[PDB]
Amino acid sequence: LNGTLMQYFEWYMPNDGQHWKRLQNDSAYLAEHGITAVWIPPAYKGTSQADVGYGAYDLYDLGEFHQKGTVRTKYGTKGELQSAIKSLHSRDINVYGDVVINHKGGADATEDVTAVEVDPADRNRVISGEVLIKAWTHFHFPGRGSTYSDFKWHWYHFDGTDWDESRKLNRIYKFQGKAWDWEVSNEFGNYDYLMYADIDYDHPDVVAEIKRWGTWYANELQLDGFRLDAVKHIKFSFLRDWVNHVREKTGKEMFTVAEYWSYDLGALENYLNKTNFNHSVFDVPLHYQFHAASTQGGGYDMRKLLNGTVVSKHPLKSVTFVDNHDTQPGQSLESTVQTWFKPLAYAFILTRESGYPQVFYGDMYGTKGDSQREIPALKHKIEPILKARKQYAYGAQHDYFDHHDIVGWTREGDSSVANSGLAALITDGPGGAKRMYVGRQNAGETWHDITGNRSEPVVINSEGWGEFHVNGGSVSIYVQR
Ligand SMILES: [Ca+2]
Ligand SMILES: [Ca+2]
Ligand SMILES: [Ca+2]
Ligand code: NA
Repeated sequence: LNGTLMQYFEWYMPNDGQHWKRLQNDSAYLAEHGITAVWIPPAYKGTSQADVGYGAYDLYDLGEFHQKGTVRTKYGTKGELQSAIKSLHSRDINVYGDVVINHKGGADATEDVTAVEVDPADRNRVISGEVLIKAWTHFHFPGRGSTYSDFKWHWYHFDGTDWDESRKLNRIYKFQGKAWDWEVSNEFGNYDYLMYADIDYDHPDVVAEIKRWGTWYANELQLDGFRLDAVKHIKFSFLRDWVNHVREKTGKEMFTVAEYWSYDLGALENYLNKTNFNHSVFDVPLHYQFHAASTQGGGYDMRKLLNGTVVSKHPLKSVTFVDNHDTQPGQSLESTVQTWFKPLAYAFILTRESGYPQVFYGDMYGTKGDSQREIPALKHKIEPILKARKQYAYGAQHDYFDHHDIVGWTREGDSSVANSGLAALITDGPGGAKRMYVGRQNAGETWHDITGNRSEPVVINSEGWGEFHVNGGSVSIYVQR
């Protein structure tokens, strides 16, 4: 059975505390369409109730304690989340929790700290003498106390910050005696620092504490895996060790995928090598190819889709996706795949043999931002493709990328899955036909377009070939009638 992941959130969902209840109500629907795992947004207390979750204030407050002016997180309470997870597990759906450990935001109080300013363009370069600043670095968790963990954070557990409260100044400050971690992205010289208070992974106590929390988090929510946030800003060797640690302590597989945001395949391959391939990464390069194809009105050379992607070289270490919360309208990395091309992009990630595909909540149900270009609900267009993956995308694959517009691939089917096998065609330009091999064992079968875009069926000839058609700027996926 093919595995399919779903990112279960988008950036602009309402702050109504009903999200965990929604996820629970959706478990039957997800199982029906072949979703086998869900990645949920950060479940711990952020800087305020409305925090999407990346501010990460208290990793041990899963919407359980009265802190930051609220008990629940934006998504609901700990009990509601546990109930949703139980519902998903009852239907054999795995749950991956988001892990935000690059920084900590929303400190309870400031501390006087001696620091120096560094060059934003080259953080290895100090551009000032020592200065006494007031930094938001004291975390004592007034509403939780010592429940679950007595660890308290201070300035010396961090490498730096971007704000001096005493002068109300936004500059990148590195604390006295600290050094940016390595290895991390070399963008801007050293990209250890991103935002809020940056965790110092050179600190022994911090290393031990984040590992301990990881195990606690997995056990408390009975997680099956993780999605790692902003890894290009976190010491690579630490991430490698953290993943191994949690797997060792829980004794579970703990599938893990990391968000290393880079357009460059080279940087992604370096990260994989440095973490000894013990976890996967999102295929960011492929997302940008989809965006480019969708915005070039047919001028994109579709043959490029087979090269320069993580999945092309590391088929078992890539999580493929079309859009996500970073790329949706209104966000800093906005690069949304245009609606007309979106079904074609989904066919590419859902019916091909390599990669672990991920469906976006925003693409299924629409995004709720305030722009005039929000993503509309496309679940009606994606559901047929999810069915194709669940029931038909099995067996040997054959690729036909011999044209700048019309490209396709087939899956011969596998005898262990009744009536499996398919032929997919997509085109970013004018429609047409392509003769493709689907396996001599399918000779004589009548296949039809499960998307409903084409009404005429195709009969497989004696030598296992079929002449398949596709409409302009569209997708057709043929399966046995
Ligand atoms: Ca450090
Ligand atoms: Ca960092
Ligand atoms: Ca083209
Ligand atoms: Na650091």
